[PDB]
Amino acid sequence: FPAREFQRDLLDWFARERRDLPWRKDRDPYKVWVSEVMLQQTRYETVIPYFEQFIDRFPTLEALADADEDEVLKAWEGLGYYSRVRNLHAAVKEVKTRYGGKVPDDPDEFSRLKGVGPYTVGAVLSLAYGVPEPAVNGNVMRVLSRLFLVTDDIAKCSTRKRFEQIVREIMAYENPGAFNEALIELGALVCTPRRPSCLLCPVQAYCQAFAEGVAEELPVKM
DNA sequence: ATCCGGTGCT
DNA sequence: AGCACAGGAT
Ligand code: SF4
Ligand SMILES: [Ca+2]
Ligand SMILES: [Ca+2]
Repeated sequence: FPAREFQRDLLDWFARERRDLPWRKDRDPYKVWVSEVMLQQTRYETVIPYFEQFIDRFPTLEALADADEDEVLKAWEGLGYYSRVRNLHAAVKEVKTRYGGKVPDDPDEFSRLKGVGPYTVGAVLSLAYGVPEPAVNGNVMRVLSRLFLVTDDIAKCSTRKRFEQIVREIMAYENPGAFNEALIELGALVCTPRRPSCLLCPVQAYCQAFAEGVAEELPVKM
């Protein structure tokens, strides 16, 4: 697989099209982490006002940790999934007491926190710290299942481990953050659930599902 | 190594 | 009412 050329074409694309969303203003692990929790449940158009107001109320991780839960829940009002923000609250309290207020940059450590799974680990540590971990969410599973014609149930751990391995193989290690972002952005903008925009896709030349005319049938879920 | 749940949509 | 989504789940 021509990894170097693929990276070129994907990142050249991403440099052109990258959206300057609010959570892309800096590489604060705390802000990145908050945006990822919000975006796991809710579309980005809705997330935009909530994120800006949440951070305004809680500018730092210690600010969040120090807040009463009632305050946290009120800030979350409208997003739903209240138990997810309670878990976020718990996790940042642990970060403050145990990790001196700094989001741990070791994957195994960060993963030990309540609510923090493989995607959240990879997304935060690669976007904020440049740690070359995969950040495989639904978008990325869709993109990769198409590029490499993966027909296995994406609900399975074995399928997700295969996606991770693919990423570790093809990742641009000179910038794992931009690489992971670009895969996610591709799935947001171009390689969409229905009717992906293959005629405008920067990595069309590499895509097995397009070559086989079966993009719309991917990913497989059961 | 999952399979669960809160949510939106219909 | 049933269904799809989307990640973490221990
Ligand atoms: S060519 Fe079509 S299916 Fe293949 S990656 Fe690009 S958008 Fe997705
Ligand atoms: Ca974990
Ligand atoms: Ca099974």
